[PDB]
Amino acid sequence: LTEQPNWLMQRAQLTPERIALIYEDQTVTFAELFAASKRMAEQLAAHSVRKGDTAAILLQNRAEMVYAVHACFLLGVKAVLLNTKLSTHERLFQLEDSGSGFLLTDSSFEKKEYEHIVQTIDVDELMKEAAEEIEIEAYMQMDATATLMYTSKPKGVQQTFGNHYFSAVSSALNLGITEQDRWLIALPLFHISGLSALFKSVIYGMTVVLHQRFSVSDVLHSINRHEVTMISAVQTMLASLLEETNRCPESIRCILLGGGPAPLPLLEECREKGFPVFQSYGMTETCSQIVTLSPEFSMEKLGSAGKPLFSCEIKIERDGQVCEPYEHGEIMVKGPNVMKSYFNRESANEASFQNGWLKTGDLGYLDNEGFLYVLDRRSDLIISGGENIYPAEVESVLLSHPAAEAGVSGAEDKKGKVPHAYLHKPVSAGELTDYCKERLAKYKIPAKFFVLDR
Amino acid sequence: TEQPNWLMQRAQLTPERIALIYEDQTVTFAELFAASKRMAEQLAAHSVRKGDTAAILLQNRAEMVYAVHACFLLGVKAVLLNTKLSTHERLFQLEDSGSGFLLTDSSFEKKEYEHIVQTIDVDELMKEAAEEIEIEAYMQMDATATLMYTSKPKGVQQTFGNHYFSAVSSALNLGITEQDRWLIALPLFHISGLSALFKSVIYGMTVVLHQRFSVSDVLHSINRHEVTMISAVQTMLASLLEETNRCPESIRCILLGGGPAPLPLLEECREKGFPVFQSYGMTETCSQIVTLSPEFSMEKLGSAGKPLFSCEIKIERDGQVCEPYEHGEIMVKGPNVMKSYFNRESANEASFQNGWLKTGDLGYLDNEGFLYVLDDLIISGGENIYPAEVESVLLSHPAVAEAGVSGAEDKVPHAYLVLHKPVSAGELTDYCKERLAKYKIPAKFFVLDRLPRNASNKLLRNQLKDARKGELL
Ligand SMILES: [Ca+2]
Repeated sequence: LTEQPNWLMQRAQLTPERIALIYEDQTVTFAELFAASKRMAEQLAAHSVRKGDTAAILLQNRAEMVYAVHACFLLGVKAVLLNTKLSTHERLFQLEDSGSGFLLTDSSFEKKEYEHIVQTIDVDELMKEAAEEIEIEAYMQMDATATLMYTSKPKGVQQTFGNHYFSAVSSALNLGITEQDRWLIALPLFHISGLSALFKSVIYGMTVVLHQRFSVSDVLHSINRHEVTMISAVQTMLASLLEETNRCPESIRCILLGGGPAPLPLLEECREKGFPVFQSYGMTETCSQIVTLSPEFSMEKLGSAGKPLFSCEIKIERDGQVCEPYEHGEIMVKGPNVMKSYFNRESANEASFQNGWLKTGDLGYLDNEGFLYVLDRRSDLIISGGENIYPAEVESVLLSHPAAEAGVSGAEDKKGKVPHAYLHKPVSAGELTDYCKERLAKYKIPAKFFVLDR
Repeated sequence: TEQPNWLMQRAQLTPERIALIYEDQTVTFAELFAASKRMAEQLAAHSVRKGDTAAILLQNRAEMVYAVHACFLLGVKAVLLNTKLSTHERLFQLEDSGSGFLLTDSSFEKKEYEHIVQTIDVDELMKEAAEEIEIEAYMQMDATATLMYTSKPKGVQQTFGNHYFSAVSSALNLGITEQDRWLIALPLFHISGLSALFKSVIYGMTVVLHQRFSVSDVLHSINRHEVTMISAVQTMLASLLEETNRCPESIRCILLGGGPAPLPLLEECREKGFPVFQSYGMTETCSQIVTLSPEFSMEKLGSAGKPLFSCEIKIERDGQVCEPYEHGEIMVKGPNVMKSYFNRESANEASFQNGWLKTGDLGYLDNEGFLYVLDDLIISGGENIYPAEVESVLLSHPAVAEAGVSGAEDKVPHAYLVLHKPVSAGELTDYCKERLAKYKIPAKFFVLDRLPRNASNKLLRNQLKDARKGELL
């Protein structure tokens, strides 16, 4: 159990003419995908890219981005997926820290700004080059780093082939899988939600319908035209889908919702329109979701992330002791999808792992049936009169008020700390206080309110 | 390295889903966990401990499912015994497996094993009070979960990892949905039946369990319980065909065991709408390792299909890979392939080659990568030598009354003869040289008083070497 046949290679052998990828006006079969990825690997090799090297990728959602990721695997190269939305400065830090020798990008980015720290390669230019055929890496080592993905000083998450494989399988056991399934991705492939779908695609033999960005009209048209059954969304995406439909598209059986709990109004709308929304919890460190909540529980387990996927585990601890149901503590996770360690962060690794468990940095609790409730980041915790104040919970309450457009709460000095709130239309301190008192324990109610422009 | 115990986690995730339907009684995953934990507690009370080995001798019933899971929860290796085996065969496997216990019921004669093992009656056992224990919450992926004997029989060590990957790989191949229900009417002590129990807890899928195959009872069950998958052997399938005009409409997959099936069976299945997935695998692979979709059944006669995901097959002769349609030894590799035979280092050394397992069958691939299994006995060579062809030539000699040939390492053929009259090795060699390709000529000649044959009078070539004598020099 140390190595597997390269997923794309085996998938192309098993079902060569099934569709791997739909992008714009293009359909790519698994045979075509393997061929394109092998070709690109040959071209990279001609640019002196070698087994054991590290290559970064800076691209928008494109077919070529999918080729490049798979080409890296076929060469035995670690792929560093870079966030397009960061500053060049931040990008340079990750290039240095990751030890990347190469940057795979295109002319829509400022290539010259990177040419001093890595060999910068334009993918469109590269694909037109001649190159000698090579022998590809026909096996994936399960414990080898496949991708490196930075947190947000950022830490590089080492995601192994094993991690990605077990994420895909556990998700399949949770959601079910059939030959008719097709997954629509309109979020960035450099984030683990999008990236993981590429791996599900070759492992399941499942088509990915790839969009460069989210446009609700384009997505609805694509769902109907390309028989989409699954889709990953954030809340603003789900809100727009709901707004533009009379009912859920008949083919959609799973909407995988990231970005935390859905508000009750949104879930009630999903119920009426038949949107099968799976809420979830996960992170870069767990190679996408590790906990999910089925649609049938969405009303009765309001605010819950759900239960762990098969093979994965969660627990709640406080000072190294395990908590009772409903008792608050740090969320810790364990499973074959969980990262082994951060790249070159000895102290971070030492602090983050306890006996094969990863500490998430999140606080939460389990109910008597084992459903997870995520409360806030441990680091944002505010202590008032010995009681815990979770700013995120207070901010969420305030945000649910029609008019607050934005909200942040911080600890203010007092004699030990009290919550202050920093916030569409005018509203009195009295009205806000009444509102919060209904929804929050007395010590969590903001002592003072401030209105700002942003 | 480790996973949470599958039944424990399944009971935590979906407690109210139905795990087992047996004689129309329903058992939820939560109930299955409770029963298995209680049985484990009752077993510990009878001095069963982590690291022990316990044999199970039962017909299909809910209690047999409890017994397998109870063993896992105690950290006990489970030996699943073929109930059709004779008393002496059972005795051999109990001793060879290192079993300390035998879990059975009053339908078997437990007393005749008590000189080898402590015997436990499962029905008496389940009535008993017993102190609660802490179960083994984790399954070690590399640890032996079950021991299952081949047809000397060899004990196949099947790890938790093996069973897990077999289950996951089959799901990737066949698909899985919350509506699926899998009917099992063949023995749970065979790997096809046993593997359904692990699919059950890992997928969270209902198994409809029959004590035995009765065709009318199985048809009624398929209709009543909306069965979508079923495991069968050829005799089973033939009976289903005879009792229907069209396949029951809920069935989406009939997983047929035992390798490629005969054309007339396949043709009638197609006509009647039976979706037969052919397959090939073994105890050593923890169930199927290749499968063939129904739409290929008539067009790829003799094929068992393509490898499950993560799994590999190759055709080899003398370490050389074979071209398409070229015959060679079928060899397999994957996370579902067994650890090793238990306490049988000779068989391990003979069966494995650079990490691949030799199946002992010959086959070939077509152009599209589909595996065909040939219906033997032969030696290579590195060409082919049918011992029967060499034996036929030797037999035709006037001084030779009987001949047997087997492979030896000098890989060459050796001959074993019963003679009417004396004849020299030189003469026999030349006699063969005139009638046979040069790599088919026996390198050594032995003169025996008789040749070993089985009850059907077939020559047992594997026994010739040990019987060697009267070498012609
Ligand atoms: Ca003769």
